[PDB]
Amino acid sequence: RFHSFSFYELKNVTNNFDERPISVGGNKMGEGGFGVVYKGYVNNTTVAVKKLATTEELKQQFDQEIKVMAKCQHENLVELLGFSSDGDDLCLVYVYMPNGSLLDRLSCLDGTPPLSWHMRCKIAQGAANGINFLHENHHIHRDIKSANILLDEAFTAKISDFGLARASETVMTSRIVGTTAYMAPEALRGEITPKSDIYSFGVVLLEIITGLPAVDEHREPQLLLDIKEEIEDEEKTIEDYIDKKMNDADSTSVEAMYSVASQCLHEKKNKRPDIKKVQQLLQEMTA
Ligand SMILES: CC(C)N1CCC(c2cc(NC(=O)c3cnn4cccnc34)n(-c3ccc(C4CC4)cc3F)n2)CC1
Repeated sequence: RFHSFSFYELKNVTNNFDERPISVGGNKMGEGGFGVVYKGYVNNTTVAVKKLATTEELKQQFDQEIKVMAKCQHENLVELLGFSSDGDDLCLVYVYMPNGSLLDRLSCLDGTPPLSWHMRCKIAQGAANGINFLHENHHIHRDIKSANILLDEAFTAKISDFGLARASETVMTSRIVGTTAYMAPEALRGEITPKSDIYSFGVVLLEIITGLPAVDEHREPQLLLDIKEEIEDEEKTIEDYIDKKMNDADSTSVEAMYSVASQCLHEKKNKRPDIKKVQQLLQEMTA
């Protein structure tokens, strides 16, 4: 590999790390991946500059991201162009993702139009191809969530944030990391397994179908994953949950996606399907 950018070049392209949103004329794009993501124009290309943002742990999150990215190059993974360590903050430089994150697009943040079911199927498929790639290369993401699934100019799914990623090639840890609302029961307990990434992708699929965030304090249920139980203990059905902000979603394909999410969300890690099966089931859904 990557370019080694100076902290000062990245200051100039990001207009001295402007915390102002894009709408007002600033450079801040969003925060939530152990830092703030800014917009910039480096080497004649539009870039995304992640300014990180224990201090020891955060430096290891930086070093792992570059480590994973160096080995891992796929069309469903975000492309890291370079980095900065020389200055007062740790910066990561990526190819700009014009359609931001899946989370933001499912909530229509900034007035973007709702994603069609057709686009939603392509995103689900692409994200599974990116997880498959990581799993085939003995990497466990540890933080699969819609905020970490980025979208390009063609709405191609691009997995990002490999700062918490772990190589294999079942282990345990004292430092439990990830997003609570997406995490597998064993992962919340300290277990490091690719089966936990499958569970997290199951929550993502429920966000795709429903357009609902994994967690909402002002909602019943507060956690999206509880809906699997509401549907099973026939209080409600999947149709009562389908995102109303779509006009092309047929029940057959939606039920087919829920079937995959349901299988992914099995509480027994050993009973969950592997990524290649998830990928296979998602391909059969379209075609
Ligand atoms: C059409 C308009 C309304 N769009 C234009 C695109 C804009 C946008 C662009 C980006 N982000 C990127 O372009 C991006 C590229 N690689 N990368 C790796 C990690 C994180 N972010 C990125 N984010 C973005 C910024 C922060 C995060 C972090 C999870 C918070 C995720 C993101 F996708 N938001 C959002 C507004």
